[PDB]
Amino acid sequence: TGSLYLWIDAHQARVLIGFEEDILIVSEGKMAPFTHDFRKAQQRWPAIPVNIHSMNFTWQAAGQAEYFYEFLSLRSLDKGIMADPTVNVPLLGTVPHKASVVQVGFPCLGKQDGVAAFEVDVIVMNSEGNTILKTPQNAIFFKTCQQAECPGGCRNGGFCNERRICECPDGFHGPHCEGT
Amino acid sequence: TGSLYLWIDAHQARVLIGFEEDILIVSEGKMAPFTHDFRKAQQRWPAIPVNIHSMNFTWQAAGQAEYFYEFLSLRSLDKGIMADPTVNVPLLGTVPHKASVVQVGFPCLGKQDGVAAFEVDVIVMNSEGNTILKTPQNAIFFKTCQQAECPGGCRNGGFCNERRICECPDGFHGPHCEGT
Ligand SMILES: CCCCCCCCCCCCCCCC(=O)OC[C@H](COP(=O)([O-])OCC[N+](C)(C)C)OC(=O)CCCCCCCCCCCCCCC
Ligand SMILES: CCCCCCCCCCCCCCCC(=O)OC[C@H](COP(=O)([O-])OCC[N+](C)(C)C)OC(=O)CCCCCCCCCCCCCCC
Ligand SMILES: *[C@@H]1O[C@H](CO)[C@@H](O)[C@H](O)[C@H]1NC(C)=O
Ligand SMILES: *[C@@H]1O[C@H](CO)[C@@H](O)[C@H](O)[C@H]1NC(C)=O
Ligand SMILES: [Ca+2]
Ligand SMILES: [Ca+2]
Repeated sequence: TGSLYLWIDAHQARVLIGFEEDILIVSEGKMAPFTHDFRKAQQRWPAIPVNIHSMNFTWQAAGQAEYFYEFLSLRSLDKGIMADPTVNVPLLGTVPHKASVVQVGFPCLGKQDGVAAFEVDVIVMNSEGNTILKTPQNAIFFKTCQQAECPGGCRNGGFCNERRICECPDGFHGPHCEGT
Repeated sequence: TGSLYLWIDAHQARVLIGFEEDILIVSEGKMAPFTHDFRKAQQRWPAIPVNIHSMNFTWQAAGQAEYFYEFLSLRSLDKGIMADPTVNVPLLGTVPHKASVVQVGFPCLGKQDGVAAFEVDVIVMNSEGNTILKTPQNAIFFKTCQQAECPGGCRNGGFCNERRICECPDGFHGPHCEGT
């Protein structure tokens, strides 16, 4: 009956876990079997690696019925390791009829090495306002962060970010914050 | 007898104090009269303004004799306000025969509003190794710093620098740290 789909594309799944196959999360508005026993499923998930700064999810409401998504919580539980996870979409919106990519960003601050715990609480509502899908209650996700080490180091009180670029202050630019 | 000159060019003097005249500091290897009573002179100097991120000094050893300069201390006494002052020259070098510009940088961190105290201790030595000129002993300089306020603010745990640019982390770019 249902028309809702949520999945990780074959390409994104390959960079993440090594297998170039679509990972189905929701098919025809029903959670995939692996997500039924969430705690068993989660214990097979390693922390997101340092080389992964963001993850692409694909979703669609493939029918004539309208669906509404809402990001209730985008929260880092280790703010000194990683800032709040981000989404490249409005927090409340319609699930698109055309399959579209939602990028979840994992902003490691670059000040500390470590594993940051975080939440991505999202609900899907039908046109009656009822919640029909949602992140499993109390779900925790993990991201591995590394301390930034820029080539040569950032001068003029500049800090190195996790993309190996110098974060330069007042009238200071260049690869190591030298120019004016 | 002396050949050493140090001064602030007319243009730099205009943006700094409002008067488009060269400010002579050292002429023919002799400190300018105003620098004799350093404490009286210093009390007429306001903290460097927020709109000034760096200052240009011009120097030359206009004769055949060689002179050597050495920056002994480039230190901020308020590290949380401003990082250590910088120079765009090697710390030990020869004073050029051709008049050349030395840029002293004042790197306000953008985290705090306030006045930062700092030191610029430099000596000039002749070819016998004797110090013939130097910053007056225990000299303190001041720079006004402002807390950075980027238009819209820096997302993804990014910080705003004092040149109103977003300092973006891991796989995050753009005007407010949004893109990947
Ligand atoms: C748009 C983003 C939404 C969704 C936002 C919530 C999650 C976003 C958080 C980002 C962090 C998640 C990454 C987890 C870390 C990781 O390494 O993932 C491991 C697995 C690798 O996949 P795997 O080892 O194969 O697991 C599946 C195996 N099968 C079943 C295919 C045989 O990858 C996975 O197993 C997939 C993990 C996704 C499971 C989360 C389920 C929550 C879904 C909420 C559904 C309700 C609302 C949406 C409905 C349209
Ligand atoms: C290359 C950088 C070196 C030099 C590095 C040391 C200093 C660098 C520190 C940066 C901060 C200094 C800025 C001071 C803040 C300020 O607002 O400056 C105010 C004055 C404005 O100028 P003014 O009000 O006219 O003062 C002179 C008035 N007259 C005499 C012309 C009538 O501007 C001035 O009065 C000029 C201030 C410079 C006085 C410092 C004297 C120390 C000189 C050391 C000499 C020894 C070694 C070099 C010899 C070649
Ligand atoms: C994620 O999706 C964006 C959107 O086009 C794409 O540019 C990027 O290459 C994708 N990344 C992966 C690992 O598939
Ligand atoms: C300082 O000197 C540099 C070197 O060319 C010049 O580009 C800059 O415009 C000068 N600034 C002032 C205020 O004179
Ligand atoms: Ca660094
Ligand atoms: Ca800001």
